[PDB]
Amino acid sequence: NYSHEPNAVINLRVWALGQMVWGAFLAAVGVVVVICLLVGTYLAGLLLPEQSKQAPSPYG
Amino acid sequence: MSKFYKIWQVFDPRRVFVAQGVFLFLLAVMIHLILLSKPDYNWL
Amino acid sequence: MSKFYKIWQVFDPRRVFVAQGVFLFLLAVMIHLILLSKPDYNWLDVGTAKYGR
Amino acid sequence: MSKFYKIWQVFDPRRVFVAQGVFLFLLAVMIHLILLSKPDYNWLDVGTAKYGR
Amino acid sequence: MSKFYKIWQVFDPRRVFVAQGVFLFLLAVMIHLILLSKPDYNWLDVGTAKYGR
Amino acid sequence: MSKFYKIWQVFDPRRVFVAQGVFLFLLAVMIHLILLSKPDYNWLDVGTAKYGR
Amino acid sequence: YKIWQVFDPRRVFVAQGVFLFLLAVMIHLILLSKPDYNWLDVGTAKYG
Amino acid sequence: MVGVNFFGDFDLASLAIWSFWGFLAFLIYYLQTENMREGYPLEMEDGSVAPNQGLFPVPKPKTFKLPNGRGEIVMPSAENEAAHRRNDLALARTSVSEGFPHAPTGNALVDGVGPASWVPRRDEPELDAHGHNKIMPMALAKGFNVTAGRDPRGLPVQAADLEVVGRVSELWVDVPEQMVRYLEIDLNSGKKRLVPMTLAKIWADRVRVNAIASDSFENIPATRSASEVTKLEEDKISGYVAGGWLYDADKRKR
Amino acid sequence: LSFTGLSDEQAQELHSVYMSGLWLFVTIAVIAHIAVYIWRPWL
Amino acid sequence: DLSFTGLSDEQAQELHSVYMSGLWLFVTIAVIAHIAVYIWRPWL
Amino acid sequence: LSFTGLSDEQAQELHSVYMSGLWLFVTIAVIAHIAVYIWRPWL
Amino acid sequence: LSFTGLSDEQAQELHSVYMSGLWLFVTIAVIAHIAVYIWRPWL
Amino acid sequence: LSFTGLSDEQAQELHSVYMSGLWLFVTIAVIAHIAVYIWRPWL
Amino acid sequence: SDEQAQELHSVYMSGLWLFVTIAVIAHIAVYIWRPW
Amino acid sequence: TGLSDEQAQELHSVYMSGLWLFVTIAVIAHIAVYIWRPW
Ligand code: BCL
Ligand SMILES: COC(C)(C)C/C=C/C(C)=C/C=C/C(C)=C/C=C/C(C)=C/C=C/C=C(C)/C=C/C=C(\C)CC/C=C(/C)CCC=C(C)C
Ligand SMILES: COC(C)(C)C/C=C/C(C)=C/C=C/C(C)=C/C=C/C(C)=C/C=C/C=C(C)/C=C/C=C(\C)CC/C=C(\C)CCC=C(C)C
Ligand SMILES: COC(C)(C)C/C=C/C(C)=C/C=C/C(C)=C/C=C/C(C)=C/C=C/C=C(C)/C=C/C=C(\C)CC/C=C(\C)CCC=C(C)C
Ligand SMILES: COC(C)(C)C/C=C/C(C)=C/C=C/C(C)=C/C=C/C(C)=C/C=C/C=C(C)/C=C/C=C(\C)CC/C=C(\C)CCC=C(C)C
Ligand SMILES: COC(C)(C)C/C=C/C(C)=C/C=C/C(C)=C/C=C/C(C)=C/C=C/C=C(C)/C=C/C=C(\C)CC/C=C(\C)CCC=C(C)C
Ligand SMILES: COC(C)(C)C\C=C/C(C)=C/C=C/C(C)=C/C=C/C(C)=C/C=C/C=C(C)/C=C/C=C(\C)CC/C=C(\C)CCC=C(C)C
Ligand SMILES: COC(C)(C)C\C=C/C(C)=C/C=C/C(C)=C/C=C/C(C)=C/C=C\C=C(C)\C=C/C=C(\C)CC/C=C(\C)CCC=C(C)C
Ligand SMILES: COC(C)(C)C\C=C/C(C)=C/C=C\C(C)=C\C=C\C(C)=C\C=C\C=C(C)\C=C\C=C(/C)CC/C=C(\C)CCC=C(C)C
Repeated sequence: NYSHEPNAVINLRVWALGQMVWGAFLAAVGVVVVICLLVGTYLAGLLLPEQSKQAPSPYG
Repeated sequence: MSKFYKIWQVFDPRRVFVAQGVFLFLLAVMIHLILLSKPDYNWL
Repeated sequence: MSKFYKIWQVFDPRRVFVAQGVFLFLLAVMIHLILLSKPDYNWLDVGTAKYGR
Repeated sequence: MSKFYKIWQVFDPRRVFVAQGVFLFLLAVMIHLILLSKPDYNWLDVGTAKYGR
Repeated sequence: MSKFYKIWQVFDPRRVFVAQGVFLFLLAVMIHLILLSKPDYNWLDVGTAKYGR
Repeated sequence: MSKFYKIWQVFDPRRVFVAQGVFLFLLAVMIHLILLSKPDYNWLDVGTAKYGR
Repeated sequence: YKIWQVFDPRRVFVAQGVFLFLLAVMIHLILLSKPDYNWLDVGTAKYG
Repeated sequence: MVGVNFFGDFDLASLAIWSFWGFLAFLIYYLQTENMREGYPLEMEDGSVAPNQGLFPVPKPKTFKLPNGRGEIVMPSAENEAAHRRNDLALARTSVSEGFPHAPTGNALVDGVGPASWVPRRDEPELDAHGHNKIMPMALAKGFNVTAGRDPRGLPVQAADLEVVGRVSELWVDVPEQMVRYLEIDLNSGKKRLVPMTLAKIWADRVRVNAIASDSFENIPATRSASEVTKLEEDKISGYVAGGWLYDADKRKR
Repeated sequence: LSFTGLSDEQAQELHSVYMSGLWLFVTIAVIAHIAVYIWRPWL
Repeated sequence: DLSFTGLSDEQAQELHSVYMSGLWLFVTIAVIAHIAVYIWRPWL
Repeated sequence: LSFTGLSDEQAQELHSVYMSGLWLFVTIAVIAHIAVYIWRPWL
Repeated sequence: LSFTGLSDEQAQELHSVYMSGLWLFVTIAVIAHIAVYIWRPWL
Repeated sequence: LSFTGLSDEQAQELHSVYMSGLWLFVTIAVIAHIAVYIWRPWL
Repeated sequence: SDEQAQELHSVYMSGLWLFVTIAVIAHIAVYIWRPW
Repeated sequence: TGLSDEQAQELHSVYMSGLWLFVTIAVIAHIAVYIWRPW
């Protein structure tokens, strides 16, 4: 009974928005996981001795 | 210009809407990260 | 030229359109990056200098 | 020169079309990049120089 | 010399067409490249030299 | 000497023509390059000098 | 074409027209006020 | 032979690398032609023969002389492809264009299409050198005993819908290899049916088959013999079971 | 033609709503682009 | 007659007309933007 | 003879159309190489 | 005889068209080699 | 006799056409060699 | 009258777009004369 | 007002015959004053 939208257009509009936002939520999840990955990497690197950030370059 | 509605006869609209959500969010982060890189355009 | 429409008697709209989207977006990104590669034609840094920012 | 259309009694137009499309696009890209690497034809650097930027 | 139309009774037109097309194209490229790699046949360097650019 | 058409009764003419074609092209390229190496037979350097280009 | 059902065609056409005219006037005045972009000022000096 | 250029900068090293390029070309030819003994000539979706038959030509037929007097097999050949050719295919074109799927018209696990497809291998079983059948039930395999691991026999068989369907009865083994290929089920419906060991995960209390649900365990192809199993029946069974990872997924739980 | 199962009417409806949202998007985006030209111009 | 796709000349002309509409719109936008970029920063 | 299933007439029509497209391509290319030779000769 | 199952007439036809294409190719190549020779000889 | 299954009649015609092409090749090659010995001899 | 509303919508948008074409032409023209 | 599709074309054509005259006179004037004083 509740949740009943009489109008055809409003029903279509709330559906399409749901679909679009679902996709954007997937993308955000992916971006966030990548971000956590790289950032945790950097941080764990901060736990390392100072000679890690001193190393000579290979020029390449 | 008025017969563009015929695209939904070609592509399922459910998947197209999900895909647009993805594409647009990713484009947004792309540009925000492009702008964030530049000190002149970074706001943080 | 009168009969270019027969292209869709050869190809299917679905695959053609996937191709078109991919190719055009790829090309756009490519050219934008080409420009951003030049210290000129890089709208961002140009505006940065113009307005002394 | 009067029976070239017989080529389509040999090759399938789908494949031929896709092939030559790829071929032309890559050819064009390579020629453009060639010029772009020769600074006397790099339209971007030129226009920079001609217009004093 | 008059019977050479029998290479079509021995070979298949499709494979020969594609193969010799590849062959001609790669040959053309190799030759243009050999020229370009020589300053006296690089039409581009020669042009920028001739027009005083 | 006259019976040499019987080698076509030992070999598939298809195989043989393909193999001869390949051998010939590669031999030719090899030789033309052995020439482009020697400065005296690089007809391009020769032309440059002859024509004062 | 929903707007036409919502308002007398006259109501949105007259409003939009007046708004646009006002915007044009304002832009022009802003350009004339500035010595640069004063169409009258640049031409006289150039001819003189 | 240092600093010895035959012409230009070309020395033994250059000659060798170029000779290698040539040998390699011939070798790619050889291999991509020997990978043509099965599958060619190329077809359309209509079952016809297409114009593009590849840029590499199909090679000249060889011959496999089989053990146990099973005959001579010639690849590439028309007999080879026509035997393993499926017909009466429950499929419907999705479009007149090519490069689009073909939907299963009916029940696919049965109609033998898609991941559930099978191939008409010959209804003669697989043999060892001695000519005895390869797959025997562990009871006919004299001397065969469980040397380790969890003896599944008698364990219930949980399925993809988490429901139970029967109890394991016997183990079908690769005697020359000494390993378990198929396991048999005493189903509730009073029937015996095989299921590949690679598709069944022996737990401590049970055997789990997440491939298919319960409605399917009954319509599994059977064996005309209870002591042997042919290659054909093996393909039918294995395809049927493996197709459940796609065609019974609306039923799979957990 | 109808590859996806939809008719001209359903497609008209769906396109109407899609372009509604599209024009909303472009409106918001041109607003934000204007404000940014206000903050950090780029031309 | 010949159709590797199923579409007869009728559906083909229809689809082509709409596709070309979209193409000319795309091209109009690109032409406008190119003229602009020329004004702001010429490249010839 | 036809390795693809065409007849001479289907082929002839296809070829007229392919030729139209090719000549259009070549036309634009000629226009452009001309404009170039006018703008920065390479010969 | 045929290793591909063509008849003398289809083959005579194929060869006619192939030779025509080849001669067009060579003609254009000759135009070009001549132009090049006039502009910058090599022999 | 026939490893490749060609009767003498067909083999002979094939060698006819083969030798014709061969001698054409050798002829063009001889002409080029003549020209090149005259332009820069190597013996 | 939905049909009548789209009919005139077309006219409105048609003439308004012609004015927009005129305005863009005018902007290109000013930019040529003086830049900003 | 409704009027007629014909009547609307009728007076709209007469309205144009006046608008054009107006524009012509105006442009002649603009040219003449461009001659005398350019801007
Ligand atoms: C000097 C450089 C100038 C500049 C020079 C130009 C010029 C010149 C041009 C561009 C063009 C573009 N510029 Mg710009 N541009 C600049 C700065 C930017 C920046 C930036 C952040 O810096 C961005 C993001 C953009 C953005 C863009 C794109 C919006 C646009 C190319 C569209 C495209 O790729 O179509 C290709 C994309 C596709 C085909 C696929 C899109 C995917 C969609 C979303 C999915 C399909 C939906 C579905 C089918 C729905 C059906 C309904 C339909 C609506 C009918 N520009 C700078 C300032 N720009 C080009 C343009 O707009 O061309 C028209 C153009 O001509
Ligand atoms: C380090 O040492 C260095 C490298 C310096 C020097 C080394 C030198 C050495 C090792 C030299 C070795 C030389 C040798 C072993 C030479 C051998 C040469 C031979 C065996 C040559 C034979 C040639 C034969 C030919 C060309 C025959 C051609 C025949 C035909 C064209 C006809 C075709 C034949 C047949 C039967 C067709 C008829 C078929 C039917 C069915 C009737
Ligand atoms: C080192 O190398 C460099 C690059 C420096 C120098 C060398 C460069 C080289 C080697 C360049 C070579 C270039 C070549 C070979 C270019 C060839 C170009 C060709 C052949 C282009 C052809 C274009 C044709 C086009 C665009 C045709 C379009 C046709 C259509 C749109 C219509 C399609 C057909 C239809 C609709 C008919 C269908 C009908 C029915 C009944 C189904
Ligand atoms: C280091 O090496 C360098 C490069 C410096 C020096 C050496 C260079 C070398 C080794 C060069 C060698 C060049 C060679 C061997 C070139 C050979 C070229 C040939 C054979 C070219 C042939 C071209 C043929 C063409 C373009 C044919 C075109 C045909 C058509 C368009 C007709 C279409 C045919 C149809 C429709 C068939 C009819 C079918 C039916 C069913 C009736
Ligand atoms: C250090 O290395 C260098 C390169 C410096 C020194 C060189 C060393 C060596 C070892 C060089 C070797 C050279 C050799 C062995 C050259 C050989 C050349 C030959 C054998 C050339 C043969 C050419 C033959 C041709 C072009 C034949 C063409 C035939 C046809 C076009 C027709 C064939 C038949 C057909 C189409 C019809 C079939 C008939 C029916 C009835 C179906
Ligand atoms: C590296 O070198 C650089 C990049 C510097 C230089 C070189 C650049 C190059 C080579 C660039 C090349 C660019 C090219 C080739 C661009 C081509 C662009 C084209 C062909 C664009 C076409 C666009 C068409 C569009 C956007 C069409 C859109 C259509 C619609 C949205 C509506 C269609 C509706 C349909 C089909 C409904 C009816 C359907 C049914 C089933 C009834
Ligand atoms: C304005 O006048 C002047 C030039 C005098 C001003 C002076 C200086 C200035 C400010 C110059 C301007 C520089 C600027 C801002 C240049 C760039 C302007 C641009 C890029 C305008 C372009 C806007 C384009 C957009 C937003 C792109 C629209 C295109 C799409 C969204 C593509 C989407 C395509 C689809 C959905 C078709 C997909 C079809 C299939 C079959 C998949
Ligand atoms: C500084 O500049 C700023 C920025 C302030 C503004 C710049 C420029 C502007 C604002 C430009 C404006 C341009 C406009 C408004 C152009 C058009 C103007 C018009 C239409 C003016 C007004 C009236 C024109 C008329 C009435 C012309 C001719 C009409 C007739 C002859 C129709 C008479 C009808 C009859 C006799 C109907 C009898 C018959 C029947 C069947 C009813
Ligand atoms: C330096 O050069 C020298 C001086 C030596 C050479 C000589 C001459 C030069 C250079 C002259 C330069 C400029 C001149 C002479 C400019 C003159 C401008 C004029 C006369 C402009 C405008 C005249 C406008 C008129 C007469 C407008 C009349 C408008 C009406 C009668 C209204 C018509 C419309 C009506 C009644 C309908 C209204 C309807 C409704 C519904 C409102």
